[PDB]
Amino acid sequence: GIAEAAFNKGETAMTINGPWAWSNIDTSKVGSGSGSGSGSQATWKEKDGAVEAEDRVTIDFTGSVDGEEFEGGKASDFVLAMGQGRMIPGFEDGIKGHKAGEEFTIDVTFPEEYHAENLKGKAAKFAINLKKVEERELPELT
Repeated sequence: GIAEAAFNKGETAMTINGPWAWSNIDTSKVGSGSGSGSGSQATWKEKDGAVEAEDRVTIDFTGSVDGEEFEGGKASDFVLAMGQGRMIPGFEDGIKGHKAGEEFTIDVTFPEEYHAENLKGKAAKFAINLKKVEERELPELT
Protein backbone atom coordinates (compact mmCIF):
# COMPACT_ATOMS: atom_id res chain seq x y z
CA GLY A 1 0.00 0.00 0.00
CA ILE A 2 1.01 3.67 -0.64
CA ALA A 3 0.82 4.26 3.18
CA GLU A 4 4.06 2.16 3.40
CA ALA A 5 5.82 4.48 0.86
CA ALA A 6 4.64 7.71 2.59
CA PHE A 7 4.20 7.49 6.42
CA ASN A 8 0.45 7.94 7.25
CA LYS A 9 -1.20 7.91 10.76
CA GLY A 10 -4.42 6.62 9.14
CA GLU A 11 -5.06 2.91 8.26
CA THR A 12 -2.66 1.26 5.73
CA ALA A 13 -4.26 2.73 2.57
CA MET A 14 -3.60 0.79 -0.66
CA THR A 15 -1.86 2.32 -3.73
CA ILE A 16 -3.58 5.62 -4.81
CA ASN A 17 -6.14 5.41 -7.66
CA GLY A 18 -5.35 7.98 -10.39
CA PRO A 19 -8.85 9.65 -10.39
CA TRP A 20 -8.75 11.54 -7.02
CA ALA A 21 -11.85 11.66 -4.70
CA TRP A 22 -12.36 15.39 -3.87
CA SER A 23 -15.58 14.33 -2.03
CA ASN A 24 -14.35 13.00 1.36
CA ILE A 25 -15.62 11.34 4.62
CA ASP A 26 -16.77 14.92 5.62
CA THR A 27 -19.45 14.39 2.88
CA SER A 28 -19.64 10.70 4.16
CA LYS A 29 -18.28 9.68 0.69
CA VAL A 30 -14.88 7.92 1.19
CA GLY A 31 -13.52 6.14 4.31
CA SER A 32 -11.15 7.70 6.90
CA GLY A 33 -9.04 9.87 4.53
CA SER A 34 -8.75 12.88 6.89
CA GLY A 35 -5.00 13.69 6.76
CA SER A 36 -2.39 15.99 5.12
CA GLY A 37 0.29 13.24 5.33
CA SER A 38 3.52 13.51 7.41
CA GLY A 39 6.35 11.44 5.86
CA SER A 40 9.66 11.94 4.02
CA GLN A 41 10.70 11.62 0.35
CA ALA A 42 13.62 9.68 -1.22
CA THR A 43 16.32 11.96 -2.74
CA TRP A 44 16.06 13.00 -6.43
CA LYS A 45 18.65 14.24 -8.96
CA GLU A 46 18.24 16.62 -11.95
CA LYS A 47 17.28 15.09 -15.36
CA ASP A 48 19.30 16.34 -18.39
CA GLY A 49 17.45 17.44 -21.56
CA ALA A 50 13.93 15.90 -21.75
CA VAL A 51 11.75 13.61 -19.57
CA GLU A 52 11.83 9.91 -20.69
CA ALA A 53 9.07 7.22 -20.84
CA GLU A 54 10.51 5.62 -17.64
CA ASP A 55 11.76 8.89 -16.04
CA ARG A 56 10.30 10.81 -13.08
CA VAL A 57 9.78 14.63 -12.92
CA THR A 58 8.43 16.99 -10.23
CA ILE A 59 5.30 18.30 -12.00
CA ASP A 60 2.68 20.90 -11.18
CA PHE A 61 -1.02 20.64 -12.21
CA THR A 62 -4.11 22.86 -11.84
CA GLY A 63 -6.94 24.05 -14.15
CA SER A 64 -10.42 22.90 -15.31
CA VAL A 65 -12.07 19.64 -16.44
CA ASP A 66 -14.15 20.08 -19.66
CA GLY A 67 -14.46 23.82 -18.73
CA GLU A 68 -15.60 23.02 -15.13
CA GLU A 69 -13.31 24.28 -12.29
CA PHE A 70 -12.71 21.19 -10.03
CA GLU A 71 -11.49 22.30 -6.57
CA GLY A 72 -9.75 19.48 -4.67
CA GLY A 73 -8.17 17.97 -7.80
CA LYS A 74 -4.87 19.90 -8.06
CA ALA A 75 -1.30 19.60 -6.64
CA SER A 76 1.79 21.87 -6.76
CA ASP A 77 5.38 20.41 -6.65
CA PHE A 78 3.97 16.86 -7.10
CA VAL A 79 6.74 14.25 -7.59
CA LEU A 80 5.45 12.25 -10.61
CA ALA A 81 6.78 8.87 -11.66
CA MET A 82 5.01 8.43 -15.07
CA GLY A 83 3.17 5.36 -16.43
CA GLN A 84 2.11 4.35 -12.91
CA GLY A 85 -1.31 2.86 -12.07
CA ARG A 86 -1.24 5.19 -9.00
CA MET A 87 -1.77 8.14 -11.39
CA ILE A 88 -4.29 8.77 -14.26
CA PRO A 89 -3.76 7.15 -17.81
CA GLY A 90 -3.11 10.76 -19.00
CA PHE A 91 0.37 10.54 -17.35
CA GLU A 92 1.27 7.85 -19.95
CA ASP A 93 2.54 11.05 -21.69
CA GLY A 94 2.10 14.84 -20.96
CA ILE A 95 5.67 15.25 -19.60
CA LYS A 96 7.47 13.06 -22.22
CA GLY A 97 9.75 14.36 -25.00
CA HIS A 98 10.21 17.81 -23.36
CA LYS A 99 11.92 19.64 -20.47
CA ALA A 100 10.90 21.37 -17.18
CA GLY A 101 10.80 25.19 -16.76
CA GLU A 102 8.56 25.49 -19.87
CA GLU A 103 4.76 26.07 -19.64
CA PHE A 104 2.28 24.01 -21.71
CA THR A 105 -1.29 22.64 -21.83
CA ILE A 106 -2.23 18.90 -21.75
CA ASP A 107 -5.71 17.34 -22.00
CA VAL A 108 -5.98 14.03 -20.09
CA THR A 109 -9.15 11.87 -19.86
CA PHE A 110 -10.20 10.64 -16.39
CA PRO A 111 -11.12 6.86 -16.46
CA GLU A 112 -14.55 5.26 -15.80
CA GLU A 113 -12.96 4.09 -12.47
CA TYR A 114 -13.55 7.70 -11.12
CA HIS A 115 -14.81 7.33 -7.50
CA ALA A 116 -16.49 10.81 -7.44
CA GLU A 117 -19.97 12.32 -7.92
CA ASN A 118 -19.74 15.25 -10.40
CA LEU A 119 -16.43 13.95 -11.81
CA LYS A 120 -16.95 10.78 -13.93
CA GLY A 121 -14.96 9.72 -17.07
CA LYS A 122 -14.63 13.37 -18.34
CA ALA A 123 -11.39 14.97 -19.71
CA ALA A 124 -9.35 17.63 -17.80
CA LYS A 125 -6.82 20.18 -19.10
CA PHE A 126 -3.76 21.48 -17.19
CA ALA A 127 -2.28 24.72 -18.61
CA ILE A 128 0.70 24.91 -16.21
CA ASN A 129 4.54 25.00 -16.11
CA LEU A 130 6.42 21.71 -15.53
CA LYS A 131 7.87 22.36 -12.03
CA LYS A 132 11.40 20.80 -12.18
CA VAL A 133 13.29 17.70 -13.42
CA GLU A 134 15.30 18.24 -10.17
CA GLU A 135 14.80 17.20 -6.52
CA ARG A 136 11.77 18.33 -4.42
CA GLU A 137 11.92 16.38 -1.11
CA LEU A 138 9.11 17.70 1.21
CA PRO A 139 8.12 20.84 -0.88
CA GLU A 140 6.92 23.90 1.15
CA LEU A 141 6.82 27.75 1.02
CA THR A 142 10.48 28.51 0.07
